[PDB]
Amino acid sequence: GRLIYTAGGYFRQSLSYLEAYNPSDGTWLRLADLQVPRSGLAGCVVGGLLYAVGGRNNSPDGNTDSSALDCYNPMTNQWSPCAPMSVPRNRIGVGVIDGHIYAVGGSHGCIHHNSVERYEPERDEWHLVAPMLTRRIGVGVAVLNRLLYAVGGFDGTNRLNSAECYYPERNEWRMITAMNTIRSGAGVCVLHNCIYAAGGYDGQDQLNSVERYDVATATWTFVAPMKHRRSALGITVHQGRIYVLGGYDGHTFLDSVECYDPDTDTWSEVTRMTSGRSGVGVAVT
Ligand SMILES: CC(=O)N1CCC[C@H]1C(=O)N[C@@H]1COC(=O)c2cccc(-c3cccc4nonc34)c2CSC[C@H](C(=O)N(C)C)NC1=O
Ligand SMILES: [Cl-]
Repeated sequence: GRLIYTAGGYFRQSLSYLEAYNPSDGTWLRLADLQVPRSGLAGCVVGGLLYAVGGRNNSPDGNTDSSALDCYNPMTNQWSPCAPMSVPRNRIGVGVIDGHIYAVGGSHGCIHHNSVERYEPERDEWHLVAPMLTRRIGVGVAVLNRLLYAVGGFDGTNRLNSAECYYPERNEWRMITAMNTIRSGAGVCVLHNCIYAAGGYDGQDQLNSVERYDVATATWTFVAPMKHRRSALGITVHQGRIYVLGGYDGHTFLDSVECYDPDTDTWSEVTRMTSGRSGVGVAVT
């Protein structure tokens, strides 16, 4: 029994929602709210615990970038604060290698980070690792072959189609083949040994196109596009399928949840979130 969790997001302001979707029966669970609202955060799971990393709290009274790391226990329905990151990281990308959380890029006011840091739950400590070759906010992150890939994003001046790879044993970054499309705020995940980059923003329009990276051929190829154009979407993999949750299409905050079946190369709307939102953190446990 595994659930798709969605934490935070944005609709008029940053949200505290923590909701879980059960793909087997189509039900939505309303769980304990985040202590501090956040959009542009990322979610991940380590040892059956859900983590909400970074983001920013946008309120009609003012905005605050977050360096926070919070931990949710599904068995207790409780959030617990963890050690914060060295810097606030809004529009962050996160990846897990060997139970260690990597917080990648993101922004803090006028600063677009290339810095990357790693959290060890067993010690409750963050330590900086080698920074990326490019500053990246709205970066998609995927873990494949025990390497951490940072895909697309925005460097402060340009929207990116470039992507790079981190080798944890060597503590170094290398540029890989660039995507066909410039994407900032895309959903990046790994399914069947491929990295998928779905949606995002190319500097002019929100995208519905989806491309996947094959490591053996080192090429990015387009697969079937989503029904809705979306940036700042949440993304996850559950039982061999890709799930995209919410986002922003340029005017509307989507409640649509689409599901990609790699066998048929088709997307279908499987459910709707309880309300439309963008910039959510998503994870499965
Ligand atoms: C104009 C503007 O940016 N806004 C003014 C008030 C604050 C702020 C505001 O509305 N943000 C909320 C939240 O959204 C996210 O959390 C969020 C999270 C993760 C990634 C991204 C993202 C998408 C596309 C390219 C990106 N390159 O880097 N990150 C990218 C976003 C922003 S989606 C764009 C939409 C917007 O511009 N509106 C006007 C509503 N923004 C949002 O939905
Ligand atoms: Cl924002």
